[PDB]
Amino acid sequence: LAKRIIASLDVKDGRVVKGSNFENLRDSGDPVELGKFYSEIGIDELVFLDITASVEKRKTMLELVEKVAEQIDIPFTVGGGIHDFETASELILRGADKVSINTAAVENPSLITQIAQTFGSQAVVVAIDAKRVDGEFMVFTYSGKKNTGILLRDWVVEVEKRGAGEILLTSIDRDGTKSGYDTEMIRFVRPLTTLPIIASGGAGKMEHFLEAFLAGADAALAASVFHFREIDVRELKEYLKKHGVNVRL
Repeated sequence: LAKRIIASLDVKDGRVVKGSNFENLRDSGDPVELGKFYSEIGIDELVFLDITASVEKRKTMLELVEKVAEQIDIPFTVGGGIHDFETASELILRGADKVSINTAAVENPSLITQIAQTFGSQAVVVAIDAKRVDGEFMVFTYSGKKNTGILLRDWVVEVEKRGAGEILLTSIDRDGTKSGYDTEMIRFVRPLTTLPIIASGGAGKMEHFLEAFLAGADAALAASVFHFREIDVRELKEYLKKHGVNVRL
């Protein structure tokens, strides 16, 4: 089973939030240059998550996609506040391979199908943010602010039924902690769907990626371990290949 290593870049007003530690770059806070670097050193795909204001957001994301497409050959996903078909369509047409939708998909699950009918299921990444609440995995929207009362188990099944192509599964319980991927959550979701699962949140060291792939993740997404150079992408891939993980070398 082929596995993917994906870098996540949080972006705002066209800048990498909290930048990176790559002194070899002209602008270590330029997401286009940083993304290009990652593609040259072995990252398999990129994910850009935009948290721009709201007034310049739409134009800022379309500019990002245009500049990224000029410079990067590997697939990339854009997400963050994509609320309808026309917004998703413009971003894909401007150059993005995939869009990530979360809040708007929960509030209008037909949006999944709408984008998929024009761009294919493979262009639709449904980002699911989940957290343990009173012993159940619950789905959260609005960057973790709202417990929807929807069970992770039910939403995963519905997401596939609606025609999504991939699930970007973020554990709120682990995101940012460097303590490891939420392998219990990944293993909970794995038998419920045939879709590729991108594991997200908690990456701290190379062994965490092995654990995530054993749990059934098809891809492992991380941000700070890469930006702050705590894990080298090539060393990570050689480590994973050494222990039987089918990564692309």
